[PDB]
Amino acid sequence: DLCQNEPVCADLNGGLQFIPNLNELMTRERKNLTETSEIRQAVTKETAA
Amino acid sequence: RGVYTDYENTFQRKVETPMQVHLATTKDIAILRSKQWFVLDDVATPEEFLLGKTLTFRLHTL
Repeated sequence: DLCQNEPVCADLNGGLQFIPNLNELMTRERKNLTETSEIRQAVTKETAA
Repeated sequence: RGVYTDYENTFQRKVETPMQVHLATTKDIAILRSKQWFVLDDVATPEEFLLGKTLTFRLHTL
């Protein structure tokens, strides 16, 4: 019924628009995961060797 | 010349090659500081004090 009055714009973004530099943040966190993973894996592999 | 099975007095002293390893990454240093035999002297020396350093190893093996 509302749409018959006027076009409706629904923001279902969850607030992502309030994060500055989303790509840089994403790239950094993807790194953070990887480093931690690698360190434990390197220790594991070295422990095996 | 002969066949000898007495190992009680057998030994070898070896002056090992002066070796080098360069710690380009934290990972290398974590690998290094895993070693209980790698007994840091000034243990308050940071791990990354060694980051980007070539450590030089003078060793003797008995």
